[PDB]
Amino acid sequence: LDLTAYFDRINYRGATDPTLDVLQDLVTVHSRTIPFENLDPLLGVPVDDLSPQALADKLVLRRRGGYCFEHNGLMGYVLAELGYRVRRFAARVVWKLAPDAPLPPQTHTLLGVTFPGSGGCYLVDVGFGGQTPTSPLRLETGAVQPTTHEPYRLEDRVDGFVLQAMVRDTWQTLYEFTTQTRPQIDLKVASWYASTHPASKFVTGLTAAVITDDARWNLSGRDLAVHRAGGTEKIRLADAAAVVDTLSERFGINVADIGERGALETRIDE
Repeated sequence: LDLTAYFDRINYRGATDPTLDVLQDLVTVHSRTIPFENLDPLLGVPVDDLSPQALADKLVLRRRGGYCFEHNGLMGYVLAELGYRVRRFAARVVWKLAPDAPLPPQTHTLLGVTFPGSGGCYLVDVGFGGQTPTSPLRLETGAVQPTTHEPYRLEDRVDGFVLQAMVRDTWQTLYEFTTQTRPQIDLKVASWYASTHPASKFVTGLTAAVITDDARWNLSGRDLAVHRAGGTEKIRLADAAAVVDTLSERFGINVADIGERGALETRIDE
């Protein structure tokens, strides 16, 4: 909608040319300021409008976060408005196995971005949550790829690729995808399932995350976590008031946009 407002939300000061380094800087500052959160789907408020207006009004004006379709929706509109070429991809999240588990639904979405003189297409994903990649990744298999955090890698699979992160001296598989361009309608169908089906983790529990220079912050219900170089510091928070303070104070979420903060704790206790 209005870049000025998106730039002053995430406080972006830099070039606006469709270059690689602008792509890297936008990703870092985006990740840093707009959290992952599923507070809408949790409280019975689906996500099925993925238009620039809708996504700008929530993540920018209202100072809220959002999940993958909202994040990578908003990033996608921003990169297109700047002169990047944006193709939206669908993905199935297989992180943490099991193989005994059925195939996940395609309820993740990321971006494949090109720009002038680009060396090809770059993967961009600011919507995977705490472990989302923090640097654009050249879309090539095998090659180990440095990021501002851990290094990432893509590997071939039958008709697709898989995205891997180096977490604790283990390559860990995050999700699997194809580079088939997905139209808005199909992302709407997926997000509708993600934010309304009663077995979806985004309807059944609280997940938040935000990323900093030296850490990845994750909240899963009342259990906070910060992944740093020296490992992970965990804490189980006391009451509903502790979790609501954590979202406001440490994830930066405008919880007042969800009604009286004293009226939201009640929902969380459940």
